[PDB]
Amino acid sequence: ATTFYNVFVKRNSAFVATILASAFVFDMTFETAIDNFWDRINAGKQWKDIRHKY
Amino acid sequence: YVKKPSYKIVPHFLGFNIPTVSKWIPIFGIWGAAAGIGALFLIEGVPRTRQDILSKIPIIGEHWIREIPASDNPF
Amino acid sequence: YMGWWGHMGSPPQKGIAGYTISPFAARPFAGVVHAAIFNTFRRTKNQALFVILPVSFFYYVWTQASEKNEWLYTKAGRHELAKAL
Amino acid sequence: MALRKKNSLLNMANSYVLDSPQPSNLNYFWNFGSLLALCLVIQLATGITLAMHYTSHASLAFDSVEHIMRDVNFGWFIRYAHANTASFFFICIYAHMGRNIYYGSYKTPRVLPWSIGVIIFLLLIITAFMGYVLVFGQMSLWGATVICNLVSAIPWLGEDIVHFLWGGFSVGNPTLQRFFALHYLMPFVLAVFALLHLIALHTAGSSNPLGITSNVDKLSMHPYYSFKDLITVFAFLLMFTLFVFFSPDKLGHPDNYIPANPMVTPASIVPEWYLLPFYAILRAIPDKLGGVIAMVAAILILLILPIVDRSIIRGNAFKPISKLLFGFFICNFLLLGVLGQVHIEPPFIVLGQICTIFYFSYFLILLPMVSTIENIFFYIGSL
Amino acid sequence: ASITSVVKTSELILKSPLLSKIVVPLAKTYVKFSGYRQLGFKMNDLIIEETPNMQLALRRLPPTESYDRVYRLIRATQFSLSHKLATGNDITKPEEDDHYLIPYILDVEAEAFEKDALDNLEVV
Amino acid sequence: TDANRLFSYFMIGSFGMLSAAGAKATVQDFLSNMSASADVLAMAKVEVKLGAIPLG
Ligand code: HEM
Ligand code: HEM
Ligand SMILES: CCCCCCCCCCCCO[C@@H]1O[C@H](CO)[C@@H](O[C@H]2O[C@H](CO)[C@@H](O)[C@H](O)[C@H]2O)[C@H](O)[C@H]1O
Ligand SMILES: CCCCCCCCCCCCO[C@@H]1O[C@H](CO)[C@@H](O[C@H]2O[C@H](CO)[C@@H](O)[C@H](O)[C@H]2O)[C@H](O)[C@H]1O
Ligand SMILES: CCCCCCCCCCC1=C(C)C(=O)C(OC)=C(OC)C1=O
Repeated sequence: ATTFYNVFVKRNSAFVATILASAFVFDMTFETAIDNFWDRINAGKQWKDIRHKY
Repeated sequence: YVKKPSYKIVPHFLGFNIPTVSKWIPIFGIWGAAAGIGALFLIEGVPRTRQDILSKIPIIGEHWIREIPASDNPF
Repeated sequence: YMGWWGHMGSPPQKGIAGYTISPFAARPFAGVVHAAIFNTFRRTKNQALFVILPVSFFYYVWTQASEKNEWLYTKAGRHELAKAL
Repeated sequence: MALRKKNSLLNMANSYVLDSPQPSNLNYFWNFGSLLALCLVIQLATGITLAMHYTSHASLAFDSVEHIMRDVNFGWFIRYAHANTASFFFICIYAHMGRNIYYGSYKTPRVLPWSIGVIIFLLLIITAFMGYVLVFGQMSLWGATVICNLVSAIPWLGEDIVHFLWGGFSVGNPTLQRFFALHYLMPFVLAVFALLHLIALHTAGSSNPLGITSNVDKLSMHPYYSFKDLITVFAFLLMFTLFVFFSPDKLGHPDNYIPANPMVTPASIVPEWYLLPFYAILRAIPDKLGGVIAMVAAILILLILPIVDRSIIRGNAFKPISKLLFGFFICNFLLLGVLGQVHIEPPFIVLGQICTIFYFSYFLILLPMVSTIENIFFYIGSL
Repeated sequence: ASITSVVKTSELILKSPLLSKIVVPLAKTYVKFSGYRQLGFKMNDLIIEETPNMQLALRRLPPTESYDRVYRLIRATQFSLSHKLATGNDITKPEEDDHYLIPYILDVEAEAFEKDALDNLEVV
Repeated sequence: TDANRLFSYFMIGSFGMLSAAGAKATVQDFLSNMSASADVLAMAKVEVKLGAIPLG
């Protein structure tokens, strides 16, 4: 906790760098997660689900 | 016995000297990283960024290699 | 570096008496003819070189350049144009 | 206490236009500030009026400008007023910048109003450039094309940015509609920065032609400068009248009365006269990116005047050598202007390069040297 | 540029016989063409004063010198706005063009520059 | 304790992180309006004859 504070939080330059890197990771993973979830709740309804017939 | 105090003047300019600035060099580094991550994040959507930078990153880079099927593309 | 009326930031003033007269008491155009002729001549004479020298130099440069350019695109200037390109 | 001082709103007006303490010796070159405010007001009035009659769609734009000329009551006047005032705006802004450079208005403690001023100048250029495109004549289209391709010089992303600014693969309808929206907006941004540079100036007050403090001898802005400003307002309106009513097309290009044609490129594409010196500087550098950098640097270099001027004295009134150098600098800036509209031919190619070097060497070499030497001459000369 | 700089460089020139032989006559003509004396100014009246250092130097002027400077500034401002020149006794004669302020600013700057040096001292 | 402060910086940091990700999404989606609209992208093909075109 001391270690974590000292590395990522104490210097604002480090804190802002950590926040932005986290935002980048969140953005990419959240995109993928929502995509999969949306496809499951709307299964068989989307073009991607019927495309194979054509 | 000591006749005079022992000191020199370090080079300085606009009130900065090398001992001080050298302590801040790492901080500029991290700010540079923050600006780099931030900038890259801002242009992540730009197709050239994906094509030239992001898709080349090992393992992770396949996140940005996505093709529209030719059947689904009017253009 | 500037204050306001009453505390403008002037060093202390002392020993100066100022006098003037009303706009209605004065002739606004008093000495206008003398000013228009003699004052303007003096002021112009004293500044003339600072205008004349740069204007005349750059006009000469332009004149030479434009005359050469005109000449290069005549029949007579064919050969000199060919070298220039 | 008087209401004009007591009430906070009235007091802000009072502090700028009435009780504002001014030097008692401002000469007529201090009148360009109010002329610039006048141009801005005329442009807002005429511009908003033209917007009520103009159509930004590429299929109708050129025709909507003809409709303004031919059908709208006094539309010809409003159009010519708008077009000519854009030129007068640049005459006044060059005069104002000339005044500032000659009298050392950029020196401490006025670095901030000067630096904001440099941004105002960039905003005026962008405003005027976008407005010119709106006519969608031949000069409009090609002007946009060439200038919006200076962004292609930016490495890597440059071409992508160009297509982003066009909203397609060439200057077309998307570009015209976006330039309309931004042309409408930019003058408001410009007015805000104009207000900011005045607020920044109010901490030191106006400089004056002698370059000394005026704290010893102040005059109210009203009535003295109010009535002195009227003289130049009427002199301006006389010049305005002669162009607008008697020669409305003298400052323009006939090719802008031809509708935009993406196929045919006009014989000679030059910018509006007031951009010509920057275009000459760009031509001087053979490299694309080089040329763009130089052209932008030619404006941004104004920001270093506070540093490179080493004088212990503000302004040129008492500096004979600085006055000569200033004269050469100004005339060179006019020669660059002229060279911006000649053909790319001998011997104007090399001349443009020499004039470009002189332009930059003023800031980087001559002014620092001359100002150093004059310092020494004042001291030794008065011993 | 600092007054200190200007003064030091001037002293290097005045030392060199060759240099002074060629610079001093030029400086005297420069001053004649400058024409500040024709508005009744002394050279030192023209120095930029909107700086902490110069405000401090002006506060240290003797009251009489200070009152006279105020008058010369007001008088010159009146000549300026009228587009007239000084005549007669209002013209600054070369013998009246005394460096009344230079000593004060050199002292203010001496301290300011020593302070900057000593702010950067390193115990050896 | 460091643990005590670290917790509150985790909350502040998370908030900064979602605000950063949300701003990036907002900016990217919003500015994309300025990229070529669907109709512009539809223009893409032209056939030209060659029989009519003389040599030189
Ligand atoms: C819309 C354009 C502008 C307007 C309306 C405007 C207006 C004014 C006004 C009213 C003043 C005070 C009176 C005067 O000295 O003339 C002034 C002063 C000043 N302006 Fe501007 N200005 C504009 C553009 C610029 C630009 C482009 C610059 C600089 C590059 C600039 C720099 C200054 C400076 C330094 C002063 C203080 C000069 C002094 O009194 O010594 N302005 N401006
Ligand atoms: C600093 C202020 C302004 C400047 C320098 C400026 C400059 C210009 C220029 C150079 C043109 C091309 C004129 C032509 O040759 O026909 C133009 C056109 C136009 N401007 Fe502005 N403008 C300004 C403010 C405004 C404002 C506030 C509006 C409000 C909408 C506006 C609306 C227009 C319109 C509709 C046109 C196209 C019609 C036409 O060409 O006359 N302008 N402007
Ligand atoms: C002021 C900062 C300046 C720098 C910022 C640059 C922004 C300019 C435009 C950003 C680039 C847009 O680039 C593009 O964005 C859209 C919008 O999310 C993305 O589009 C993606 O999400 C959208 C919804 O959000 C879906 O409809 C689409 O199926 C999906 O592909 C693309 O994957 C990306 O290629
Ligand atoms: C130019 C068009 C006229 C509209 C006014 C322009 C709008 C900008 C005004 C807002 C900016 C704040 O403006 C600020 O106001 C206060 C009071 O009003 C001024 O304050 C000044 O005048 C008042 C009395 O007149 C004194 O108390 C004060 O000592 C003095 O500094 C500031 O010098 C000015 O910088
Ligand atoms: C810092 C620079 C501010 C923006 C300046 C843009 C306006 C002048 C640009 C020059 C120009 C270029 C480069 C140019 O190449 C061109 O020639 C065809 C012109 O006519 C359209 C131009 O106007």
